[PDB]
Amino acid sequence: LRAAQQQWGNDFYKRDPRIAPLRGALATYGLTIDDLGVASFHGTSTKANDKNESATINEMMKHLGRSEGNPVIGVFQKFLTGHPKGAAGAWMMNGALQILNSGIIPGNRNADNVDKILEQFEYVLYPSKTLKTDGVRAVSITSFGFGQKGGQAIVVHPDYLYGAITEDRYNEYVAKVSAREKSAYKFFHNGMIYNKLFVSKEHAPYTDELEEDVYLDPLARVSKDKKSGSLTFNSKNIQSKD
Amino acid sequence: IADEPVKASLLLHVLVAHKLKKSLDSIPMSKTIKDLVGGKSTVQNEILGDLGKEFGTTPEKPEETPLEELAETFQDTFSGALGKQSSSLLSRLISSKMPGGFTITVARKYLQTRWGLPSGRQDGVLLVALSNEPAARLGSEADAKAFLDSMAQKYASIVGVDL
Amino acid sequence: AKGSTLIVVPFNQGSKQDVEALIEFIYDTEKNGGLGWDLDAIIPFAAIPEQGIELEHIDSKSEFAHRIMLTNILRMMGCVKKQKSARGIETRPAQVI
Amino acid sequence: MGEPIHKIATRGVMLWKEFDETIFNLPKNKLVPTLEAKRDYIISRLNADFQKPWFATVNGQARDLATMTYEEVAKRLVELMFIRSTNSWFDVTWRTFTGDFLRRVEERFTKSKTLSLIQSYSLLDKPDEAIEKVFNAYPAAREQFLNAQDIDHFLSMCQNPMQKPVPFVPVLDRRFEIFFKKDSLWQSEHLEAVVDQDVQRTCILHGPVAAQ
Amino acid sequence: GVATSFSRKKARTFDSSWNWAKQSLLSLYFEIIHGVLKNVDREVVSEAINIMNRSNDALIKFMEYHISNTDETKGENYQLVKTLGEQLIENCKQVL
Amino acid sequence: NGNSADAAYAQVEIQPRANIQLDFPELKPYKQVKQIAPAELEGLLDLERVIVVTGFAEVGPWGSARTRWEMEAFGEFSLEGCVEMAWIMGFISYHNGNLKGRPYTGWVDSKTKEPVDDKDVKAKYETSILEHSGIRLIEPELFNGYNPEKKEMIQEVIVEEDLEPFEASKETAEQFKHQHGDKVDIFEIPETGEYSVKLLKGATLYIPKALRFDRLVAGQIPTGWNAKTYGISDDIISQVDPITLFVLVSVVEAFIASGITDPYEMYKYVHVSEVGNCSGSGMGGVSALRGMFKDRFKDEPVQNDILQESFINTMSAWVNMLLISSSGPIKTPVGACATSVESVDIGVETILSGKARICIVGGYDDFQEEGSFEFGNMKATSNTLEEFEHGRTPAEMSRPATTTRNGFMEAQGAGIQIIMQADLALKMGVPIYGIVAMAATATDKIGRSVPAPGKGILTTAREHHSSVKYASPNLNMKYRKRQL
Ligand SMILES: NC(=O)c1ccc[n+]([C@@H]2O[C@H](COP(=O)([O-])OP(=O)(O)OC[C@H]3O[C@@H](n4cnc5c(N)ncnc54)[C@H](OP(=O)(O)O)[C@@H]3O)[C@@H](O)[C@H]2O)c1
Repeated sequence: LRAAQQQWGNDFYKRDPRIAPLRGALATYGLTIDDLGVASFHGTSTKANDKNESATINEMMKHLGRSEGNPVIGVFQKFLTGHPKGAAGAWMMNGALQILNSGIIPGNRNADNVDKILEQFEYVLYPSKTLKTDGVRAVSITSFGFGQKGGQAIVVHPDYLYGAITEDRYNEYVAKVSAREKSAYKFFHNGMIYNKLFVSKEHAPYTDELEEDVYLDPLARVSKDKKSGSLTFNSKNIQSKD
Repeated sequence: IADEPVKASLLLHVLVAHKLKKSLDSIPMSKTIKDLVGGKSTVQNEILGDLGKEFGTTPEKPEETPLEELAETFQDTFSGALGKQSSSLLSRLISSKMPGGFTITVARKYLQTRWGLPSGRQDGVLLVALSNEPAARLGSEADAKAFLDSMAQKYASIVGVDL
Repeated sequence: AKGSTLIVVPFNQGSKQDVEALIEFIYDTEKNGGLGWDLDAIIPFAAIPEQGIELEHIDSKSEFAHRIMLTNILRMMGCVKKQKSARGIETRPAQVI
Repeated sequence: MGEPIHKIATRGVMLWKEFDETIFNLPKNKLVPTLEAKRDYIISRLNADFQKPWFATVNGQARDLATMTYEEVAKRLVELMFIRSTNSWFDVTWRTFTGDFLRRVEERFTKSKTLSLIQSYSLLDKPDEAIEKVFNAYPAAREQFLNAQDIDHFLSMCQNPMQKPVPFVPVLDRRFEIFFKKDSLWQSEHLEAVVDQDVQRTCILHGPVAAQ
Repeated sequence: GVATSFSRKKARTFDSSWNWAKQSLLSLYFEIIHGVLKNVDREVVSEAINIMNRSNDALIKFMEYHISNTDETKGENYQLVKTLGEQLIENCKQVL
Repeated sequence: NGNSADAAYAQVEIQPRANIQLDFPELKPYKQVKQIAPAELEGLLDLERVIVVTGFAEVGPWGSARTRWEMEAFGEFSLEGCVEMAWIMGFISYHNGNLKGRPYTGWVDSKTKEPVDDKDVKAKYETSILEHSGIRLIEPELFNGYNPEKKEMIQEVIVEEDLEPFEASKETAEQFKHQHGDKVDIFEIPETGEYSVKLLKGATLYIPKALRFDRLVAGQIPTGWNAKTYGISDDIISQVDPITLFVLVSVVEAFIASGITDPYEMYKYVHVSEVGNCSGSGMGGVSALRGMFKDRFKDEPVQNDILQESFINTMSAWVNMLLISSSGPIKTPVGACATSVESVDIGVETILSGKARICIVGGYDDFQEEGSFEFGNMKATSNTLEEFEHGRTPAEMSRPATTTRNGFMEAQGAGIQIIMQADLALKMGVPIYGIVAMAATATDKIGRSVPAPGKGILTTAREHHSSVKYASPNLNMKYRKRQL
């Protein structure tokens, strides 16, 4: 079943040379190149980078036949943070998920005057102030490291997942998240005021006598220990027929 | 004042306190090595390697026995000599900190003249100085005298004498 | 709007040297470091408030405000005239509001 | 203070005697480790047998303060402190407690400086309508557990000395014996203010020999 | 008072009206959808004037897309932005 | 009419207190959420092969992902954001107990211990918060007294006339002798047992001198940030490189954003071998490198294990050793400015190969003196003295896509995401912030400039268009559902 859903659901394009990896990733969930709303740019503030990035996005969108007049909205998060090297994309990825979940597209408050050279790129738009949209269905994240490391990621609005499961699975999910979100808030505030958000583990969830037995059983799971209250591996739940 | 060679109980306490970057009282005497550094397997064998040079002979399983016990086990053979590692540390303490012209000689001569402490007690004051490294560089001669003052009191308090 | 430009420059209208420098900048070519313009209007609305200064309290602030609001407006018009007449421009007068 | 008292041996007093033998005789170092170990047992006995039940107990299910919503707590205060039979607050101080807590709910869930919906605690003399009012203005406080700052505030409103001791045990900590034992004699004259009106929850002083 | 402030290197230029036009349209488009600007606000007519004044081919295409792909059945606001939008496109084609 | 007539006239004012939310994604009713996807999607996707983000965090110049978003999106803090920043920067602490006789429960100034109402926090601290956050002048106190206005170097000078003797130990003096050879004379002082060191004409000294460096600004973590404030112990803080503390906080703060307060909860659902770590760094622990290349040279007291704290893979090791305890994949990438996107590709391919089901991905990097100086000699960073000549304050120096852009604005921090199979996220009931539809890396082409950006990533749109008259049935979701 899984290998059939993969063949027709997830991986239908991997072999077909008439479907771009960028088109197929969005096609998976019924989106079109036109549904990619926001491009989180590496946008370092260097002359060579910011042109090259815009040119690259523009030629991707030109190829995949992104409709004229539907530019991607460039987000340039590094006007605020600066460039943290390794972390650069992790910050961009965080901003992208905040964009998808909020529908707000933050503006480059340092975009005094957009470079005239960038006007040649009809498929990008460089906003200077925050736009509250009606929704972003997808964000692109591009990085250009030193050493020819170039990278792109696409992040799709999570609401496209939930159309692939039953109402019963969705409502079972909704109830567990709701519960978890409450326990999470409880932990967070407690930990904040008692400077104990981070709690180092003293011990592994297994004793050194069980270490080798847990590693070698793929079905070993932790369970609540009645005395200590901490999740550990019980000897009863290791090479168990249950 | 009467001259008394340095107790193994003091020297050891200092060599341990020094290599954990932790004040002299912060570590209690009635506790094992393997308790204090229970995490890191490297810092343990590095403390054992340093006590091995300082005193000489080492008993079997020294990191499972409280320092109080091990202090007395060393005390019998130990004849109030600074040895290799503690000397090396006191040299570095004087050279890395201290103002210009303040050599260990001039710091010994100041403990003799002012506080009347002889060679055996001088050693002990300097070992207390080494536990309370000021992590800077004493800028003026006066600021250093004051430091050796404050270390002499802290030596007098732990040994039990008067000035 | 389309074709519009806004150059923003820090500027002291109390400073003779600033006045000369600002006009030299506006008229100098883009190669020399300028704008390569030729003014079609000058609207010198710079001013400082003088409040509760009667004849007997006329001092430094008022002598400075008089420089901003008269003397240097004349030096601004002078500097524009001196730049336009050096370039032989006799057919494009700047309108001074 | 460790003085012997002759009481009728009700389930409530028999609990008291059992906690004298097993918990309150233990030294201060061993007390907290024994309360966290026996938590589930202690709570199920307080709730079944004693005149001061475990506060955090929503529809018979044992919780903790941290796992209760602001609504659930406001409702639990009115259950334990407001007498439906007389249609009144057993003590004016308990009303002040419940009002202080509804004002704290407003403070937490409002986005801007505003007027309290409880202007006089005199409005709490109809306490359902006052709850429904506050939690209809702040519907988020029905679906959110207590902030950790609001548990600490609640527990510090329970220690308030210029107020009648609360008719419940709010937490199992070092002060458990003071919560359990303080203000224990009034409940036998006022069984309307005890959980199921159950005498067997209460402490009644009475001599063995004069009982004849 | 007579201390110089002027320097050529501190001159900031602002000439990227080609970009701000699309921003000014999109901010209007969403301000109408979220019901911040109504059909009785003069801010809508002020904004229309400032878009017409920056009208070029690129900006016309950008509107055609954004308005032609508005679903007028999502609300009275989505109808109002589709109506005004179509009018603003005609206005921007006339003053090109 | 008395004070009783105008006492019940006046009303009671409720002042807002900060109720900080975790901003979990808003789950719509099933009927609303079935209208955005096509109808055919139900039962089409293999949810073990769909990667979702369940949690994210960061440590950056604007504190957390929550604070950074407030300032990125709205340009100003809410009450919640101002309190969170005040807490982070250590301006306020929580107090519960006796404060000057009364029982107080709430925030207090961390220096004075005086109560602080939540309404007051913005008046009392916002100026100090905004002054000590984001891109600002480099603060020496945060970088081991590093001051770009006074950058220490040493010049080698041949000695022209013999120095006055100085006293050293016997060990130190033999060390000077071994080095300088017959250009130093060491002699025992018999009285004491110390040694006199005399450097003769022709010997080599190093005289300190300072360089004025022209990169004065950076994107620093807010002044007052401390791993202790999140609960990291003194023994960990003393052991690890600072960059490790950013990662440790980011990793817990991300698990909280996922609703996973105890990481061992994961092992109720997955084997210990199915929790990955795919996060990495461009340079790693550069404070440890400075330790082993410079401080060790200067015979300064450096810890002996400093090498292990340098290694890029060591930050991910400390996360495993203190929080996760997994035996799952550990693929640490080094992608310079693309590390974090490379990490997401490695994390996706690791989950899609069934080698893991949960993967921590992200990036971290520190700012230090040496890197700042070397990005300056490459002319990659903005020259801050040229920025001042143009009237630019620090907070307008990073200005992408602008006419006048002139280099990047170095910064430090970490960012972490937890990715997992969507099947497993729905089972665990963790929030789902996004689906990772694609992730790809790409090199460029034959060149000779390592820092030149290229167009290689353009390959992700690669498509054959010789024969595109008739739409392929493979792109139609109805044809694909029919074949399933
Ligand atoms: N000899 C005997 O046979 C005998 C028999 C029964 C009782 N007693 C004695 O009588 C006293 C009371 O007995 P108990 O069992 O009730 O002891 P208890 O629980 O220790 O005393 C009640 C406490 O509750 C507080 N309190 C109660 N109602 C209050 C209200 N409406 N407003 C404000 N505060 C209130 C008082 O605290 P504050 O002081 O902080 O206001 C008081 O100290 C004890 O001292 C006890 O020794 C003796």
